[PDB]
Amino acid sequence: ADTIVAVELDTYPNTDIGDPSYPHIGIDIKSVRSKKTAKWNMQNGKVGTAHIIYNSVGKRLSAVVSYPNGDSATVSYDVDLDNVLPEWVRVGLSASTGLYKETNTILSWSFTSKLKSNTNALHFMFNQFSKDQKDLILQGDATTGTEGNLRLTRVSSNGSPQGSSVGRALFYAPVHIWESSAVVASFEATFTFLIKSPDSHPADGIAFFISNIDSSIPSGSTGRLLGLFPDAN
Amino acid sequence: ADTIVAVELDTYPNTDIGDPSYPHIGIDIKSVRSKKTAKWNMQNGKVGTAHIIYNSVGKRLSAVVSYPNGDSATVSYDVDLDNVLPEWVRVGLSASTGLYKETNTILSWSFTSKLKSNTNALHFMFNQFSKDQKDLILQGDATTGTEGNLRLTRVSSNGSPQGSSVGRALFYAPVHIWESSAVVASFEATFTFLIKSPDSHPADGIAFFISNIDSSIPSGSTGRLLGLFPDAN
Amino acid sequence: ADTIVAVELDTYPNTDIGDPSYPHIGIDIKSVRSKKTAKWNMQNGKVGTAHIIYNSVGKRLSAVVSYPNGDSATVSYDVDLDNVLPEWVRVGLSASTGLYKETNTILSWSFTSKLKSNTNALHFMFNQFSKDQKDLILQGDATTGTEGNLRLTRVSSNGSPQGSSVGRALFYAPVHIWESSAVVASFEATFTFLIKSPDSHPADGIAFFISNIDSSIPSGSTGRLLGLFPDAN
Amino acid sequence: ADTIVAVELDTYPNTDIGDPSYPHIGIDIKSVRSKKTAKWNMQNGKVGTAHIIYNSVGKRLSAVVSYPNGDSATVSYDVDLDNVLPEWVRVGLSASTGLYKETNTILSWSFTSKLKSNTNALHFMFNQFSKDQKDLILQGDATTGTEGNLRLTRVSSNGSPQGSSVGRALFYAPVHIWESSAVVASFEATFTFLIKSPDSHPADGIAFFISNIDSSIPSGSTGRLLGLFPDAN
Ligand SMILES: OC[C@H]1O[C@@H](O)[C@H](O)[C@@H]1O
Ligand SMILES: OC[C@H]1O[C@@H](O)[C@H](O)[C@@H]1O
Ligand SMILES: OC[C@H]1O[C@@H](O)[C@H](O)[C@@H]1O
Ligand SMILES: OC[C@H]1O[C@@H](O)[C@H](O)[C@@H]1O
Ligand SMILES: [Ca+2]
Ligand SMILES: [Ca+2]
Ligand SMILES: [Ca+2]
Ligand SMILES: [Ca+2]
Ligand SMILES: [Mn+2]
Ligand SMILES: [Mn+2]
Ligand SMILES: [Mn+2]
Ligand SMILES: [Mn+2]
Repeated sequence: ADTIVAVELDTYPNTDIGDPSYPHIGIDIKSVRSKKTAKWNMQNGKVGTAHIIYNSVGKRLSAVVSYPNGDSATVSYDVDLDNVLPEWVRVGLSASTGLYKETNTILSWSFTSKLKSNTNALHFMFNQFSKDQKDLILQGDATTGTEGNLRLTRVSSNGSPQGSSVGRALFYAPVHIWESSAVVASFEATFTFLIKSPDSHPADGIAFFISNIDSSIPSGSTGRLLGLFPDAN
Repeated sequence: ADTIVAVELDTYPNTDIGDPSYPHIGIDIKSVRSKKTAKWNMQNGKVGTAHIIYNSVGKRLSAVVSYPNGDSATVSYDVDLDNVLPEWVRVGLSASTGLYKETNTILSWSFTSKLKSNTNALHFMFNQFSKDQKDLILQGDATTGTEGNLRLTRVSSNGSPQGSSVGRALFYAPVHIWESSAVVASFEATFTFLIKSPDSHPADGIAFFISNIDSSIPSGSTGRLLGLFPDAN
Repeated sequence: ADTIVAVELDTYPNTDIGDPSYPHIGIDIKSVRSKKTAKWNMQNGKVGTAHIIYNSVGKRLSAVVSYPNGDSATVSYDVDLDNVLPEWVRVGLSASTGLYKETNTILSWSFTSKLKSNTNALHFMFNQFSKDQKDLILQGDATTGTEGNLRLTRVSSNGSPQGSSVGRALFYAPVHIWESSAVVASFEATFTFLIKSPDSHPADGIAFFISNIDSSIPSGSTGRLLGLFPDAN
Repeated sequence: ADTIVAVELDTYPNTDIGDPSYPHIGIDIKSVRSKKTAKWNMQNGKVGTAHIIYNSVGKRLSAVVSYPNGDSATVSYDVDLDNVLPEWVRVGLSASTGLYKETNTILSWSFTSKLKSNTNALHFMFNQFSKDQKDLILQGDATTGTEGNLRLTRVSSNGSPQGSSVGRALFYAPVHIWESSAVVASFEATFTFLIKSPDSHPADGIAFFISNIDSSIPSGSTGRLLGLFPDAN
């Protein structure tokens, strides 16, 4: 039912559903089988940053994920998002653990959407999330804590990522991400994250996603479905 | 019930409830009887611009309303808004006609809210409103048209401001307008408007306002209550 | 000597040096023979808008030029600008008339450059230029007038574009347009222009360009060299 | 000769020239004897943040300096800066040691200037300074290092603040800080700093300042003159 576009930070290779056999970042257009991926060295316990960039001129959706040591992974995909997304969307962040697990801590998240004609703009920046974050819609296991973080997946009292968890935070306001009369419709989103695991292998990752506004966590979408898709089609 | 802070562009002098005997801009803190006003020459049928500026450092809320010929009216009031507003608010625009009437056309509206610590930010800009504006909450008579305008009060098919009308548009997302740990909590809001009247005297004006998030149009708040207050206390 | 990257709004087809046989927008990398162009219907006497967008992730430089009736022309080119431009640049606007002529009036110009690490940012917006614009470097025939415009090419007292004219306005501050440790280095530039001609055919166009900081108008670079190149190589 | 407006972070009480007998932040209008000050607990070796905020509506210039533990000091002064500053200015940061000394390390500096009519804007952000910072004008002892810092006063190879030092960094581009037709002319500037001393008492402080564009370090303006004034008048 939901239309999803997403950038996934995919920590766990689900080879039987498309993933490459490494941790990877992915552009996902209406399917968890990414249209495009890049090998990504997730750095356990380090604070990472994702940048997602799209404009309707170049019609190239790009993401880059880096860490402070400067290793960074980048992915791009040429796609006309006007053809994919409804005019109004919500934007958000999504995370999963499955059998294997990890902290899916967002430390900051920012987003800018513009429509420039022949301008409407939405921008939010969160560098600190709060306990009762009234412009965020939390779903599933996502919590904002007093440590100023967005914890997208269940952590246990004593600091531990719980498995089978799925959580999302959508910004409260619909965003008008395209308008057929706009000459430029662009969006940028940036988030920093801390994936930490003690697990044999971390899983399952974090995605920034854009969806129809009424979007919600799909049924059994934990683990490899990254809280975005009802299935692996 | 609602806590209101507002800048009013008050086209019609309701002297029996505080107004001065001229059209005026006003800062309103929890009462339609402005704490501070300035004589304002509303220019009939011309596009005007309001700017509202507040920061928690100076703790001075200011507005200036100007037109293109450069006549402008300005008002300031020293007030600690942390003491007035709940932490989370909605922001919006409100308009009224009563016995006398006017177009209450908003052509653009922009808003920036920041919390800077020892940053969270929301910014929206509308330069064009659309028929189905999913990040706006319209109340009462407010409509967004295909002419890209926000028509806060009922206009009649043939271009005429109807009386007894009250309408508001709140931005969809709550805004976090103060946070006791922020060192600067500031907001700016800007809107352009076109008040046009054929009436013996225009009424009643436009306000930018900030309220509790669940705020709605008070009972019988048309005319001089500018769609903000249940009474004239 | 100068390294140029530019988006040209090329009103006059110089077929013997690469142009297509129509008015065109072009991406120019170190040569006036554009790497990529798109047919552009210049609308005589109408206010146009150019948007130039680049980020080091997608590594796609794009421009779109539109007018209010919504006709718009778009061009994109995949290029790694880190390989082309020195780290510090100036940004600007350039215009030419030759044998044929036109007003090369810039009504507004804005620019945003960011370096985001694993942020530095410059943004300027001019919606009104002034007589003595101390953050602009004017070259050749470019003048800022009291009408708030940037007139890149000589106009005659009585409203007429003079021929053989070349003029540029560079923003005063060097911009740091790439930094090998930045994970995103992006820039956007936007300008509105009014090309007006009574001439048999308008010429020669407007470019937004990025150059080494000490860049100046090349010798005899009027007409088809758009004030950017010493020759047509 | 120079016209200065400044916010001083004054670490050393020069009581014989106006200072209070504590470390203080100060608003300085054309004189080092601040028009207004507030006791400021400089936290030795900690990273501090200054915010300076002015708009021509409220006509209140404010600064707040805080540290991470949240102690913050605030100062405001009602002043019409149109009456004080020339239309075009440069903006910058200034520091001094005298007999007593301190590191005057700027870790980031940002500035936004707007003119809104009846908009021109300049914004720069430096979160990382570089060795050869081509949009900064360094004066006296100010150096940008490879550690990404702006070191306004001489530090010695082995980490030590040298005395008698004075250094400033002005942004390269003049800023148009007022325009008599603007209805709002506002500016915000933000900088983080690290003042560290081993000295019996730290001195002399950091100022953000705005000056005529050709401004330079006054003769013998080390120590208590904070690199802004030729004398203590
Ligand atoms: O449901 C099995 C899935 O759970 C994840 O945590 C594992 O890594 C695997 O993708
Ligand atoms: O209800 C009477 C009120 O209606 C307004 O339109 C008049 O100007 C007056 O304030
Ligand atoms: O120098 C000849 C050139 O001058 C331009 O104005 C003409 O259109 C042609 O490109
Ligand atoms: O020149 C004497 C001054 O030098 C400063 O470092 C001292 O604190 C005092 O203000
Ligand atoms: Ca996977
Ligand atoms: Ca009234
Ligand atoms: Ca040509
Ligand atoms: Ca002192
Ligand atoms: Mn995947
Ligand atoms: Mn009133
Ligand atoms: Mn060409
Ligand atoms: Mn002092």
